[PDB]
Amino acid sequence: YTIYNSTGIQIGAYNYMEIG
Amino acid sequence: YTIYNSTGIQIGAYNYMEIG
Amino acid sequence: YTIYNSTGIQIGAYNYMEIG
Repeated sequence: YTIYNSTGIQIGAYNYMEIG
Repeated sequence: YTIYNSTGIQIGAYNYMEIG
Repeated sequence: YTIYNSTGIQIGAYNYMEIG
């Protein structure tokens, strides 16, 4: 998928996500 | 996908996303 | 999946996620 990002991601799902 | 971003993303899904 | 990111992710699930 070639990300090498620097903060938090999903990759496709059926659930929430939070970053505070 | 060639991202190397610096904060949080989805990649295409059927679920929510939040960043606080 | 070829990530080698630099902060925290899910990979697809049925549960929450938080990063403070």
